[PDB]
Amino acid sequence: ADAQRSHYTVYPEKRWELYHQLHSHFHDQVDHIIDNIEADLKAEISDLLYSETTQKRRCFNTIFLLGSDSTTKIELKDESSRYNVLIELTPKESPNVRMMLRRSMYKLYSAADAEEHDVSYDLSLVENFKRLFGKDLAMVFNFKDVDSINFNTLDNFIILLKSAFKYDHVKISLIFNINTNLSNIEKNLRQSTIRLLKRNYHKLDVSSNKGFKYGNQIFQSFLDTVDGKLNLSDRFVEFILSKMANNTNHNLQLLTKMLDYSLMSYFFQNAFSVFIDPVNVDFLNDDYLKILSRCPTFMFFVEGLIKQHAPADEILSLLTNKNRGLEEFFVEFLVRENPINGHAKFVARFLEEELNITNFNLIELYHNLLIGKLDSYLDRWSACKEYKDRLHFEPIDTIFQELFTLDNRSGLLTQSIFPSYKSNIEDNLLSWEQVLPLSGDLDKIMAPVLGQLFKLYREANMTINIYDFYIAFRETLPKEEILNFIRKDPSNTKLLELAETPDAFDKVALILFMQAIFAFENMGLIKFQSTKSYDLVEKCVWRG
Amino acid sequence: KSRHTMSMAPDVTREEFSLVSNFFNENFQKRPRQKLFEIQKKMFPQYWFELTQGFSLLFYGVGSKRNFLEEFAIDYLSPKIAYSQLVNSIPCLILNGYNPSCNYRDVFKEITDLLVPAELTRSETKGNHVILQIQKMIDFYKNQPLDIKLILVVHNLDGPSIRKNTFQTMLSFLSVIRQIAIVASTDHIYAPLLWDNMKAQNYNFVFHDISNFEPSTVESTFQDVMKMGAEGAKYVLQSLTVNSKKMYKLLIETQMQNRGTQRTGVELKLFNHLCAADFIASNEIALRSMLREFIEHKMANITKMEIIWVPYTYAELEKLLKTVLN
Amino acid sequence: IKLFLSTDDNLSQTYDLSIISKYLLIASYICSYLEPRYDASIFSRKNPRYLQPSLFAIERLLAIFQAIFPSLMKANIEVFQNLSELHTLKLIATTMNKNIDYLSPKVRWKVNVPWEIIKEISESVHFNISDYFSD
Amino acid sequence: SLLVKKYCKMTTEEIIRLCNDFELPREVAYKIVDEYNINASRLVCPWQLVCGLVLNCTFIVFNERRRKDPRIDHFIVSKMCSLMLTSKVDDVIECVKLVKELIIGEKWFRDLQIRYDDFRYDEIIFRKLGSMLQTTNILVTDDQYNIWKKRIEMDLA
Repeated sequence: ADAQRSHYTVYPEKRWELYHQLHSHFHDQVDHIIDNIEADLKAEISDLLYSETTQKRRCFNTIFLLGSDSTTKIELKDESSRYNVLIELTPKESPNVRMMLRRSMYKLYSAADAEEHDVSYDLSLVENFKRLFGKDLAMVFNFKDVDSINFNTLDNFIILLKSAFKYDHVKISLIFNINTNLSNIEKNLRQSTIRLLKRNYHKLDVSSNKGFKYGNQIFQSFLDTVDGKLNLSDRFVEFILSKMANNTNHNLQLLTKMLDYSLMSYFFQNAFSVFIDPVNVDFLNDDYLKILSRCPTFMFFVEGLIKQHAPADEILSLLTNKNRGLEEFFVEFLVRENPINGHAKFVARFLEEELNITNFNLIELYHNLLIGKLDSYLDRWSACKEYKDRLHFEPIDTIFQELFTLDNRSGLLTQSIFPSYKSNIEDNLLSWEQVLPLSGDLDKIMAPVLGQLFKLYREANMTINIYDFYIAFRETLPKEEILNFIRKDPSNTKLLELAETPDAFDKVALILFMQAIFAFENMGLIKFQSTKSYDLVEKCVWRG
Repeated sequence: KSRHTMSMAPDVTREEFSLVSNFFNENFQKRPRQKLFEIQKKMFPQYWFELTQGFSLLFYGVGSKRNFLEEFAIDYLSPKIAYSQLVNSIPCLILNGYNPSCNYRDVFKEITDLLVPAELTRSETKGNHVILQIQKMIDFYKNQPLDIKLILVVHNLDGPSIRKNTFQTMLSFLSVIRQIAIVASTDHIYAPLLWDNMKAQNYNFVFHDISNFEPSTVESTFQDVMKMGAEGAKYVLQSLTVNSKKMYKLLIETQMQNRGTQRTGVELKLFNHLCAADFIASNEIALRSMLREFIEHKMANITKMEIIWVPYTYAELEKLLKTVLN
Repeated sequence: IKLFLSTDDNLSQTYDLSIISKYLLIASYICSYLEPRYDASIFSRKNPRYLQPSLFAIERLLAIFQAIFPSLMKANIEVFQNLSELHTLKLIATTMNKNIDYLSPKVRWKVNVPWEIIKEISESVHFNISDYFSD
Repeated sequence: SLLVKKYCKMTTEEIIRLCNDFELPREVAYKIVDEYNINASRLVCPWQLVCGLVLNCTFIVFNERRRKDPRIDHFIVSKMCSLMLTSKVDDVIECVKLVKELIIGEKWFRDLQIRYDDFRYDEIIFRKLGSMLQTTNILVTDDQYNIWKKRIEMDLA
């Protein structure tokens, strides 16, 4: 009723608590690491912004922050008897030379009155700032996304700032937050201005992924938060190797996402999650005792039991013939610490400072541990050759770990996080039987509306004719069902006069065809080429 | 190039189309549709639990999802979360993305009034301060007690106004805040072209399939094809003078005596004499003035004999003959 | 002597982008010379090195991308991720204004990287490109 | 290598020989003749198409035993690798993956799945839906475990 008006508002667990004591505790380790790099980035700009006393003293100091994410915020020193202001220029606010000046002079001016306790918004204020506001000026220019701007505007901008170098009560500082590709930037500008730039440049790198000093760190703080109460399987962690390698800019926010969603999967379906604290042994039930039986390492050890002990009267008794000894057989292996966690923490600090190696990934270090490829892991520096015997660990085939583990053995978080998008749509439209289970008898003898043309839509050419496609569409519809369908309702009258018309079938097809190809434009599957003609269209969607 | 064309189709009027369309979309596959709707109903507790983690939930899939979102947001979730925190329930702010009249200023002016005006945020209202005003909203919200106070819905996120790039980045900064849950749906096949690793870092999207093969009743309204001129001048002739019917009848005869193209047309001089023959046209001016009315509503064409020809098809003019002229 | 024969005004990157995005770049350079009349014959599943680059459309990328990748891949969510990642790097830009390029209206695309940075990034992923450029 | 000796006709008597040994019912046994008659016109190689269709229906008509016995899945293909005298099992699986998408745009298989009620259905509507309560096959399922249990413990005692 109201849906054509836009944005109308209206004003209409024993398991989960053990998640709640684990989740936030992990997240205290997350954000405390997040402010560490936040304090790191804010520090290394601040000292380098100051103490650089050049001899010519007629040049601005420039700073190239390579690899930076265009969101790096900056704080400034107080530095009394001089105001220090920050100006940010978005490429959205870079239309010309003119408004790049005019908005920027406006942005400092309100920042100047707020600390001060009619004028014109150009460089007139810059010289009279000594008289307009008393203390001197040291402005800084947070160019947020520098490679999207037309550089001749930027090149003409910096010559305008070059004229401000003759007043001696103002200091200029430029911050170039590039995304990447410093060699691209010295190509675009005028070479007369690069020689203006090259007085005191500083190529400080700011990257979230820099030698994995935080990537290996945040996975390490993940491991102790789940220490001894779970495991991480091999097929799980290689997914974390492969998919996180596909995102260069921000691994660290992504590793929080795919790990915490993985932990959300475990608490939501696994019944033995309650038993990670041994105080919860009183919650034991036969239904819990029944579902413990189908563990693969459980039944395999029983196959190991019979072949080792060909007397099986003991093994048959400890089966479901007893239940007290049966769970006592389980809680024998309950407290398995699995020191692969601790052995990782043993070797992680070692090569960090004993051999002092930094170009390493702790996750595949954990993964090569899971197969036994730690020997073929340390080889890539040839520096643990004196230490491959003391850092050695053979991964033991541990038992009952399949109840306390995380793995994408179901393809869940492969699907629900990285969905094969146009694959799952195209699979939905060719098949349609595994999505959908008086008038439903027609449905068992006639396809749904969107999908029935789709099989011929595959079987059509690159650019297709509209009418012959409908002519082919009329072939798929048999005649007797529609007149059985159009005459199904005796209650309505306005439909029934159309129902008795002898050309109703050929009219109801073009009505139904012009509801489906009407609905293949918002999906972008078919594009109407050369509108005000629309005799032929173009299909972009291919199967792959 | 003998091509079958949409002009050579048995056409259907306005009331005839929409009624039989309404018959199918409410009686075609009704039983399996709610049979799907009961199957996916068990996923509703799973969405409630993940949404406490501030996850921007995104729904893809074939078919319209508009009915499904409004059941899931309004009736199910929004009172369930208010009961589980402990009074009016959680305010729902939908965004109709299929409505092209959505701007960035107006919806955010709703947002800061939907959110708390604890400070004088109109002081920071200054000239694009929108990203400026939301940045002062974000850092304050980093140190607040974690509870959802608002859930917003964005239908058809690839819509004609929401897919604009200055609006997209605006929603990106909203999603990093923990106090608001972002449940949106798109329909495009190229929807993940909209986001880079910068925005999805702010978004942390997760995905779920919903395919009910809905007809998109509301979403078909703004869209148009040649159903929505041969049909345009079909109504003007129903309200004119009675002489214009006759002088168009004499027009349409000899213009269909010979598709309706240029070559079947007639010269101006003889047509003046022809409409002088039936005591209709006095002269050229009295002919042309009530022929400019056929020109002003683009009901006839002229190219060069001085050929005036009707731009409608061969099939259309005899339909115009036997129905409205007769 | 050493300073008097060099300029020393330039303050060649191996580029930061990932592997699937690297092959995403290596398919985009192909339509600087490969016209649609020739490409589908020479890239079956069964010179303008100097000249200014031609104009893309969408899905011609994935036409070439699926061919030249090592059935081994089908999920294209991260492939769609790195496109607008490459759009922010201004290495592939829109012909029209920078606004409506998402929903498939008439939008043409084009590279903005010279040949040498393509040539290093070909060997950086061990892929051979000079075979398919033939005057 | 009879499969690579192409361009030979499998007549009406010949094709019903090829399906009565694999125990096909009369519903599909006429349909194989019906869709070969569809594909006798637009073919490329007659040996490859005639075997690719017979495997996936036996994958779907015997799935009440195939999902309940994993060992017979090699049994049905190897008895055709001996019948068609193939090279190995490498090329035969390359056929059945090929023609499966080539029959996914037709009518009768979308019937034959929902007529036979065979699939399992409620898994796929929970796998494709992205359900957190879907089955994770790190486990062996309770039925197959009980199939494993009653086979072994009666072998035991």
